[PDB]
Amino acid sequence: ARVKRGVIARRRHKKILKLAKGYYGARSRVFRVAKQAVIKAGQYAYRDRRQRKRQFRALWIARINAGARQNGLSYSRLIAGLKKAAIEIDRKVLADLAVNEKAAFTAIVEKAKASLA
Amino acid sequence: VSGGGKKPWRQKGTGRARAGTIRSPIWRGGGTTFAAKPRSHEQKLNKKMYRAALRSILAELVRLDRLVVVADFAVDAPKTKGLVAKLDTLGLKDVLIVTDGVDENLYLAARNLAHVDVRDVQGSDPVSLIAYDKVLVTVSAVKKFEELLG
RNA sequence: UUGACUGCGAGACAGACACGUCGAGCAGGUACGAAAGUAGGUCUUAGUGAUCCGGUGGUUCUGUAUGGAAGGGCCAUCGCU
RNA sequence: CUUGUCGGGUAAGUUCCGACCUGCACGAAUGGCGUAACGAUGGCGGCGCUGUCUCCACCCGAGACUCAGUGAAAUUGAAAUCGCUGUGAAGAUGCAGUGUAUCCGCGGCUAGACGGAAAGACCCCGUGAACCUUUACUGUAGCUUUGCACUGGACUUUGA
RNA sequence: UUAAAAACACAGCACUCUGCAAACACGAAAGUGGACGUAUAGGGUGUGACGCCUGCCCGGUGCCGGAAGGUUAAUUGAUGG
RNA sequence: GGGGCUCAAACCACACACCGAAGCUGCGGGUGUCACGGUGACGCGGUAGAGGAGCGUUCUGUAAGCCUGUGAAGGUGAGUUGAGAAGCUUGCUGGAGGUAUCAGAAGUGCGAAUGCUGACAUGAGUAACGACAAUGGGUGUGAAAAACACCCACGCCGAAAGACCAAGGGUUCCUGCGCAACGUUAAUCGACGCAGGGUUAGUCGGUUCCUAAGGCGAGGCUGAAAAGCGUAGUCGAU
RNA sequence: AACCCACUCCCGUUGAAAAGGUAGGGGAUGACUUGUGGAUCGGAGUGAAAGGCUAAUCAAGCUCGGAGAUAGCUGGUUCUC
RNA sequence: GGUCAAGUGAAGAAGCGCAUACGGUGGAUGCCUUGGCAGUCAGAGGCGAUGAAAGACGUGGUAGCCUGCGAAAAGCUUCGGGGAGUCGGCAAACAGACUUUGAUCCGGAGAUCUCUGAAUGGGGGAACCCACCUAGGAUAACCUAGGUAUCUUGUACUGAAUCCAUAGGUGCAAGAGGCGAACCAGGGGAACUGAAACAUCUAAGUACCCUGAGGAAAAGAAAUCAACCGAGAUUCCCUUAGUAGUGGCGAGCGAACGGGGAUUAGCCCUUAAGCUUCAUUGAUUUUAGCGGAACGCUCUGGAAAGUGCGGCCAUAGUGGGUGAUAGCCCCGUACGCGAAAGGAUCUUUGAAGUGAAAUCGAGUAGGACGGAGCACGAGAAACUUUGUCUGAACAUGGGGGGACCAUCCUCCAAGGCUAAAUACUACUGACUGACCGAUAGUGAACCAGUACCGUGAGGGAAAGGCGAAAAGAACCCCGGAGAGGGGAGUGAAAUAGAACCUGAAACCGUAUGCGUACAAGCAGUGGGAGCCUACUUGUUAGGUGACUGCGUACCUUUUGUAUAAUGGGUCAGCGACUUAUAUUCAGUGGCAAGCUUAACCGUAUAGGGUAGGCGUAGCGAAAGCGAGUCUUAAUAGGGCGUU
Ligand SMILES: [Mg+2]
Ligand SMILES: [Mg+2]
Ligand SMILES: [Mg+2]
Ligand SMILES: [Mg+2]
Ligand SMILES: [Mg+2]
Ligand SMILES: [Mg+2]
Ligand SMILES: [Mg+2]
Ligand SMILES: [Mg+2]
Ligand SMILES: [Mg+2]
Ligand SMILES: [Mg+2]
Ligand SMILES: [Mg+2]
Ligand SMILES: [Mg+2]
Ligand SMILES: [Mg+2]
Ligand SMILES: [Mg+2]
Ligand SMILES: [Mg+2]
Ligand SMILES: [Mg+2]
Ligand SMILES: [Mg+2]
Ligand SMILES: [Mg+2]
Ligand SMILES: [Mg+2]
Ligand SMILES: [Mg+2]
Ligand SMILES: [Mg+2]
Ligand SMILES: [Mg+2]
Ligand SMILES: [Mg+2]
Ligand SMILES: [Mg+2]
Ligand SMILES: [Mg+2]
Ligand SMILES: [Mg+2]
Ligand SMILES: [Mg+2]
Ligand SMILES: [Mg+2]
Ligand SMILES: [Mg+2]
Ligand SMILES: [Mg+2]
Ligand SMILES: [Mg+2]
Ligand SMILES: [Mg+2]
Ligand SMILES: [Mg+2]
Ligand SMILES: [Mg+2]
Ligand SMILES: [Mg+2]
Ligand SMILES: [Mg+2]
Ligand SMILES: [Mg+2]
Ligand SMILES: [Mg+2]
Ligand SMILES: [Mg+2]
Ligand SMILES: [Mg+2]
Ligand SMILES: [Mg+2]
Ligand SMILES: [Mg+2]
Ligand SMILES: [Mg+2]
Ligand SMILES: [Mg+2]
Ligand SMILES: [Mg+2]
Ligand SMILES: [Mg+2]
Ligand SMILES: [Mg+2]
Ligand SMILES: [Mg+2]
Ligand SMILES: [Mg+2]
Ligand SMILES: [Mg+2]
Ligand SMILES: [Mg+2]
Ligand SMILES: [Mg+2]
Ligand SMILES: [Mg+2]
Ligand SMILES: [Mg+2]
Ligand SMILES: [Mg+2]
Ligand SMILES: [Mg+2]
Ligand SMILES: [Mg+2]
Ligand SMILES: [Mg+2]
Ligand SMILES: [Mg+2]
Ligand SMILES: [Mg+2]
Ligand SMILES: [Mg+2]
Ligand SMILES: [Mg+2]
Ligand SMILES: [Mg+2]
Ligand SMILES: [Mg+2]
Ligand SMILES: [Mg+2]
Ligand SMILES: [Mg+2]
Ligand SMILES: [Mg+2]
Ligand SMILES: [Mg+2]
Ligand SMILES: [Mg+2]
Ligand SMILES: [Mg+2]
Ligand SMILES: [Mg+2]
Ligand SMILES: [Mg+2]
Ligand SMILES: [Mg+2]
Ligand SMILES: [Mg+2]
Ligand SMILES: [Mg+2]
Ligand SMILES: [Mg+2]
Ligand SMILES: [Mg+2]
Ligand SMILES: [Mg+2]
Ligand SMILES: [Mg+2]
Ligand SMILES: [Mg+2]
Ligand SMILES: [Mg+2]
Ligand SMILES: [Mg+2]
Ligand SMILES: [Mg+2]
Ligand SMILES: [Mg+2]
Ligand SMILES: [Mg+2]
Ligand SMILES: [Mg+2]
Ligand SMILES: [Mg+2]
Ligand SMILES: [Mg+2]
Ligand SMILES: [Mg+2]
Ligand SMILES: [Mg+2]
Ligand SMILES: [Mg+2]
Ligand SMILES: [Mg+2]
Ligand SMILES: [Mg+2]
Ligand SMILES: [Mg+2]
Ligand SMILES: [Mg+2]
Ligand SMILES: [Mg+2]
Ligand SMILES: [Mg+2]
Ligand SMILES: [Mg+2]
Ligand SMILES: [Mg+2]
Ligand SMILES: [Mg+2]
Ligand SMILES: [Mg+2]
Ligand SMILES: [Mg+2]
Ligand SMILES: [Mg+2]
Ligand SMILES: [Mg+2]
Ligand SMILES: [Mg+2]
Ligand SMILES: [Mg+2]
Ligand SMILES: [Mg+2]
Ligand SMILES: [Mg+2]
Ligand SMILES: [Mg+2]
Ligand SMILES: [Mg+2]
Ligand SMILES: [Mg+2]
Ligand SMILES: [Mg+2]
Ligand SMILES: [Mg+2]
Ligand SMILES: [Mg+2]
Ligand SMILES: [Mg+2]
Ligand SMILES: [Mg+2]
Ligand SMILES: [Mg+2]
Ligand SMILES: [Mg+2]
Ligand SMILES: [Mg+2]
Ligand SMILES: [Mg+2]
Ligand SMILES: [Mg+2]
Ligand SMILES: [Mg+2]
Ligand SMILES: [Mg+2]
Ligand SMILES: [Mg+2]
Ligand SMILES: [Mg+2]
Ligand SMILES: [Mg+2]
Ligand SMILES: [Mg+2]
Ligand SMILES: [Mg+2]
Ligand SMILES: [Mg+2]
Ligand SMILES: [Mg+2]
Ligand SMILES: [Mg+2]
Ligand SMILES: [Mg+2]
Ligand SMILES: [Mg+2]
Ligand SMILES: [Mg+2]
Ligand SMILES: [Mg+2]
Ligand SMILES: [Mg+2]
Ligand SMILES: [Mg+2]
Ligand SMILES: [Mg+2]
Ligand SMILES: [Mg+2]
Ligand SMILES: [Mg+2]
Ligand SMILES: [Mg+2]
Ligand SMILES: [Mg+2]
Ligand SMILES: [Mg+2]
Ligand SMILES: [Mg+2]
Ligand SMILES: [Mg+2]
Ligand SMILES: [Mg+2]
Ligand SMILES: [Mg+2]
Ligand SMILES: [Mg+2]
Ligand SMILES: [Mg+2]
Ligand SMILES: [Mg+2]
Ligand SMILES: [Mg+2]
Ligand SMILES: [Mg+2]
Ligand SMILES: [Mg+2]
Ligand SMILES: [Mg+2]
Ligand SMILES: [Mg+2]
Ligand SMILES: [Mg+2]
Ligand SMILES: [Mg+2]
Ligand SMILES: [Mg+2]
Ligand SMILES: [Mg+2]
Ligand SMILES: [Mg+2]
Ligand SMILES: [Mg+2]
Ligand SMILES: [Mg+2]
Ligand SMILES: [Mg+2]
Ligand SMILES: [Mg+2]
Ligand SMILES: [Mg+2]
Ligand SMILES: [Mg+2]
Ligand SMILES: [Mg+2]
Ligand SMILES: [Mg+2]
Ligand SMILES: [Mg+2]
Ligand SMILES: [Mg+2]
Ligand SMILES: [Mg+2]
Ligand SMILES: [Mg+2]
Ligand SMILES: [Mg+2]
Ligand SMILES: [Mg+2]
Ligand SMILES: [Mg+2]
Ligand SMILES: [Mg+2]
Ligand SMILES: [Mg+2]
Repeated sequence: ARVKRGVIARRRHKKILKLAKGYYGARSRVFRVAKQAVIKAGQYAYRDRRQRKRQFRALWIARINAGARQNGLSYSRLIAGLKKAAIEIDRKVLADLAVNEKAAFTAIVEKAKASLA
Repeated sequence: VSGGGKKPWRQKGTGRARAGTIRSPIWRGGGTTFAAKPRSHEQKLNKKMYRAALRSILAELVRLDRLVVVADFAVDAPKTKGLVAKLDTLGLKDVLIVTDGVDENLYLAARNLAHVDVRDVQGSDPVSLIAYDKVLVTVSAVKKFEELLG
């Protein structure tokens, strides 16, 4: 029972080269280079699912700082006053009101400021 | 494999991978690394461990209603047409016929018949009794199975 | 005066193995002491070399048809900077 | 030791020539000391001659360069392939900070890519290999001693 | 096919072996070369035209000679066990 | 680390706030062990290595079955399903075979071994085009002349770069027709392709006659065997 | 001079050439050069001796066998959870 | 509406990137097969001086090469078969013919049979040169047909030294010589390797060289083993048993007795079985052939064997191929028949030879020295054999029983011949395969031991596929009376067009969309505007990715690699834990104080065969004793074992 490798081997190279679509030069059209490129791409994707959560919180905090200082307060004092009063709204929702619902953001900063924090 | 006696090139200096013979398993026309030789795929099965499977097979034919028992089974003169007609009265198409002795007339008929086999009590193997859709035995063949299988 | 005894030996210490160390107590016969008793070398820790092979003293073992012998086994003991 | 010391040759001589004897460690057929002629032999010094040089200049042919035709090679993980100062498998185009910088050829030069070429030849290791040596071990061809055989007669000396 | 030389050869010198079926060499052997030669010849070794010369040591190792005496092989087989 | 920093953005004390990880919590999933009869609690980084469970490929049985010219295997896209190896459905191409399920056997899964074979890149339209005796016109032929043919005129060898024997080679010799490949460029030309033709001996050279070195060698002598040496003889030119 | 050789410089080193070329250089009646035929070879031959030469291969030629010699040494070793 | 100033900044690509669509190169993949590989059952086991194996040259209507033939040359003569086409293949055309008065074709027998080659009349550089003798025929410068090697054996004639006769010399008869893959019996005889070095030892009496014989060979009928009971020639298989032994007592080597089988057989020296060759009695095979059953309609289709419906044959139903898948279309198949003439085997019964050595075994048995063989390496070393040297007895005698002696037992050496069971396959036929399917399988599917390489011995490739059928593209146009194309035609299909099935990847192009000329690095990943396309007209799908956070390949080897440490230019195909025999443990089964067979029979996976192996009892070095036993003076103690 002699087994030939032709059909299975070709069907396995084509799976890798389909994931390397859009890469530059030999990274999309030769298997040896493309196999390494696909592994590295998956390595970055696993790592960058952690970093997406970090990058967005750093952007919400930056926008809340910009919108709190327009009402006369800093970010670190606004967060201390929200905890002091009762408010437990996300930073994602807080940064959304800063850009879109500017009148509702002022009432929150004024409520946090009445807690003297 | 024929040929391949001397080194293709010298050990050092040529800038090529080391070679010792042109008929090496790595090369194109070279030999097979673990080439086969003729051998026997014969196992050992105990005498009593073979008879217990016959008992187990025969008991399952009765439970599954594949075993048919008749009082003698014979045909006169070797004719496939004559044997085909007699099996239709019993309603059997794919049948294994087991008898105490395979008569010459019964053997000559059913030889060219497609889904019918005629065997002997000691000629009936484990595979045939599972393969055919029905097994038709005679009373003499039944009294011989109990002798051999206890 | 010969206990620098013979057969053992509960139990331990050490320790990869092969080796090594201590030892109450029992049986045989002893030596000193009136006796209880002490004695299985020396105050203790170095002074040593496996197996194979060959030699010597014993032996209710074996011994190529049988009776013996040769040879072999067992116990003791000699030959290695 | 040592470029020993003295003399000659040069403006200046670790080389050269002549001596001294303190011969690390000359020496008499593995010959000692000389020697005419000879040497594509080693060292030193002169005359002539000169682009060897100060210090290069001009000129003539064949390439290099451009056009038409034919058409290789070693090499090559992939490249969107800068400098500096640090860091770091301890000498970075690729890391960090920083500075510079539009995109692409052609003619030239070789500072780097620890550039290409040859599984380092130097060094060590392997209870690796070859060949060579001998008063290493064990053998052995050849040469040689004696017994028996082929192989006999007689006389004499001489021991049991 | 990176070394042409001071390296090799050389004429000359010396030592030593060889009496002819020579020494010596190639050959399991027959045989062949030496040589259809015969010590003014043949082989081996060292030195290296020519000139003047070539000193001392025979303890070591080799070679040559001697044969008295010690050891000393196969062989033989007294005696004892 | 840089910009820059002097009642600091430095240092020394104290205070409160905030940022900050794959750590902890929240929400939704998957798994291992143990306990109880699907719930609980407590785990789930990993090389050498041990243990457990699977996917896919070729062949045999199931299978004289089932699918298939109203289109098999194979190739090429799209969609979709699982934790993964992978599965499934379809458009186009192709034109005749394939193998559900459960078992049984393995030439059973490649990126590396300065791996083997074939194909194709980079260097790159880059080096080079093989003695620096040397070429310039005119005409002809031709699809097309620097190179072919002829003419006029220059150069080079001439103890050869001219003639002739021998060895070696073997049709390369001449003619007609050709230019794909070969010719380091083109070619109408050729030691190139196709087809014909061409070599005439008493005196030339062999053979025949004779021998050298040497070979072989009846008988013969020697040697485990194969064989060695050698006499008569008979081969062997230079 | 021819012929045989190979002392120097340069070029060439992917060469016109797996050892050449242009300039110079040595011997050139002899221990000369050369054609044809023949003899000696693998632990063997031959060597005015360099461990040189024996078909671009020599501190033991090439070829085929023992043979897939041995390699405590480098390299490689292919699907999933 | 102007002028000025400031701010802002679309489009415009020499060329590149990604995606997509079409191509080109290339030859993978799939399917296929006239070629290979491994078995089983038979055959017959040789060919050659009557010239072999292996060749050179020739031979055809037309050039070459294969295949046959041999100057009578793809053939000549005879028998036997058959029953209409034929003049071999690559490989076609044009021609000439052959014949139902029996051709091509197949089988038996005959004739011819060049040159080389053991090569054999003598020489030679294989395929060449030169001769002599006898008989017959021509007259010129020959022709035809036979002979002429060497050695051995036999026979006849003859005749040296030398008298006789010996050597020697000629003439006749018979035989031999060379080739062949293996098997057999002998002569000579390694080393690598292992012993983790290496000498004894091993590898191994293997590899290799040489000499003989046969279809088989060899060996074979007790001067053999056993053990006081017996067996009964040789050969081969399974056990005893990896035991007894042997061994630098290391690595290793390794029996026999006793059992179970296959085969069955002995006969002579007071002359036998047997074997060989001729002549006859019958039988059976082999070399070629002959007969050999049963189907229609319909649908799709280029073409049915496929669909749907209904039948028939069966001692013949999973054969090959016919335009897609056929028991009933063809060739076959099961089953019956068949030989002018050759070969072979077995059978009678006759002759001849041989067996054959004469007469029961003398330089023999035994011994000493040095070696070989026995599983046994000097060891207490028996037995066989012999290179050197010696040397008996005569059945009231001699040989063995593992140093040696005594007693018993058992045989009769120094003379022969014998089948079967066993070994092998270069060669021929049939069948088979959980073998390969063109980088595989033989090196070789194809004009392969070729091309090519080497002075030679020797080494040694690559290279398959149009279509069902050549129906292989008439004719027109461009082009050099080209190469190559554009139409037209054939075909079911020419993007099936001869470099022809399918036709992947690397690699090279054309077209469209988006991006790219102030920008620094493993080229991705997370976020993300703008543009383009499609349509479900924006919480959609697809293509690009300005700008921005993070981010120094993979393998190996290492304490540690982005490492400037190794390896890889890329793609496609291939490429490394296997198999056999002995075992131990685990899982899963059958039997169970028992379990299981091996060789071998066999109706052949059944059934038989329980020789043997393991278990049910241990202790001791052993004799031995035994739920105990060993040590010991010891029933004490202790070791091992026991429900
Ligand atoms: Mg992209
Ligand atoms: Mg692509
Ligand atoms: Mg070889
Ligand atoms: Mg070899
Ligand atoms: Mg290299
Ligand atoms: Mg192969
Ligand atoms: Mg059985
Ligand atoms: Mg049937
Ligand atoms: Mg302890
Ligand atoms: Mg007292
Ligand atoms: Mg007392
Ligand atoms: Mg020892
Ligand atoms: Mg005895
Ligand atoms: Mg004794
Ligand atoms: Mg000095
Ligand atoms: Mg001085
Ligand atoms: Mg001075
Ligand atoms: Mg000077
Ligand atoms: Mg002197
Ligand atoms: Mg001296
Ligand atoms: Mg002097
Ligand atoms: Mg000279
Ligand atoms: Mg001088
Ligand atoms: Mg000067
Ligand atoms: Mg150009
Ligand atoms: Mg740059
Ligand atoms: Mg540093
Ligand atoms: Mg640095
Ligand atoms: Mg980087
Ligand atoms: Mg950086
Ligand atoms: Mg970093
Ligand atoms: Mg440049
Ligand atoms: Mg330069
Ligand atoms: Mg450079
Ligand atoms: Mg380098
Ligand atoms: Mg290497
Ligand atoms: Mg190295
Ligand atoms: Mg060295
Ligand atoms: Mg050592
Ligand atoms: Mg070591
Ligand atoms: Mg010279
Ligand atoms: Mg020189
Ligand atoms: Mg010299
Ligand atoms: Mg002399
Ligand atoms: Mg000298
Ligand atoms: Mg001198
Ligand atoms: Mg003296
Ligand atoms: Mg002396
Ligand atoms: Mg003397
Ligand atoms: Mg916080
Ligand atoms: Mg977090
Ligand atoms: Mg966590
Ligand atoms: Mg959870
Ligand atoms: Mg884990
Ligand atoms: Mg964890
Ligand atoms: Mg279709
Ligand atoms: Mg398939
Ligand atoms: Mg698909
Ligand atoms: Mg398809
Ligand atoms: Mg088919
Ligand atoms: Mg299946
Ligand atoms: Mg494989
Ligand atoms: Mg790999
Ligand atoms: Mg690959
Ligand atoms: Mg890998
Ligand atoms: Mg390479
Ligand atoms: Mg590779
Ligand atoms: Mg180009
Ligand atoms: Mg360049
Ligand atoms: Mg250039
Ligand atoms: Mg140029
Ligand atoms: Mg030129
Ligand atoms: Mg040139
Ligand atoms: Mg030229
Ligand atoms: Mg012209
Ligand atoms: Mg010209
Ligand atoms: Mg002139
Ligand atoms: Mg000629
Ligand atoms: Mg030629
Ligand atoms: Mg011509
Ligand atoms: Mg012409
Ligand atoms: Mg042209
Ligand atoms: Mg041309
Ligand atoms: Mg021509
Ligand atoms: Mg002669
Ligand atoms: Mg001779
Ligand atoms: Mg002779
Ligand atoms: Mg002559
Ligand atoms: Mg002549
Ligand atoms: Mg010449
Ligand atoms: Mg010059
Ligand atoms: Mg010159
Ligand atoms: Mg000259
Ligand atoms: Mg001179
Ligand atoms: Mg001469
Ligand atoms: Mg020779
Ligand atoms: Mg040699
Ligand atoms: Mg030297
Ligand atoms: Mg050669
Ligand atoms: Mg040479
Ligand atoms: Mg071997
Ligand atoms: Mg090897
Ligand atoms: Mg390495
Ligand atoms: Mg633009
Ligand atoms: Mg472009
Ligand atoms: Mg057979
Ligand atoms: Mg036979
Ligand atoms: Mg032929
Ligand atoms: Mg004739
Ligand atoms: Mg006829
Ligand atoms: Mg002849
Ligand atoms: Mg002859
Ligand atoms: Mg004759
Ligand atoms: Mg002749
Ligand atoms: Mg013969
Ligand atoms: Mg050895
Ligand atoms: Mg060893
Ligand atoms: Mg070893
Ligand atoms: Mg060694
Ligand atoms: Mg041996
Ligand atoms: Mg022998
Ligand atoms: Mg025969
Ligand atoms: Mg015999
Ligand atoms: Mg016997
Ligand atoms: Mg008896
Ligand atoms: Mg008998
Ligand atoms: Mg029929
Ligand atoms: Mg069929
Ligand atoms: Mg078809
Ligand atoms: Mg059919
Ligand atoms: Mg029909
Ligand atoms: Mg007798
Ligand atoms: Mg006699
Ligand atoms: Mg004897
Ligand atoms: Mg002896
Ligand atoms: Mg012996
Ligand atoms: Mg011993
Ligand atoms: Mg004797
Ligand atoms: Mg005897
Ligand atoms: Mg005896
Ligand atoms: Mg005895
Ligand atoms: Mg006899
Ligand atoms: Mg066959
Ligand atoms: Mg293919
Ligand atoms: Mg092939
Ligand atoms: Mg091949
Ligand atoms: Mg040749
Ligand atoms: Mg049509
Ligand atoms: Mg197509
Ligand atoms: Mg097609
Ligand atoms: Mg193609
Ligand atoms: Mg087809
Ligand atoms: Mg095609
Ligand atoms: Mg492609
Ligand atoms: Mg392009
Ligand atoms: Mg474009
Ligand atoms: Mg700027
Ligand atoms: Mg830009
Ligand atoms: Mg850049
Ligand atoms: Mg995104
Ligand atoms: Mg989108
Ligand atoms: Mg991005
Ligand atoms: Mg980015
Ligand atoms: Mg970054
Ligand atoms: Mg390292
Ligand atoms: Mg290191
Ligand atoms: Mg790297
Ligand atoms: Mg790192
Ligand atoms: Mg690297
Ligand atoms: Mg780098
Ligand atoms: Mg390196
Ligand atoms: Mg390294
Ligand atoms: Mg690597
Ligand atoms: Mg590399
Ligand atoms: Mg069980
Ligand atoms: Mg006890
Ligand atoms: Mg106990």
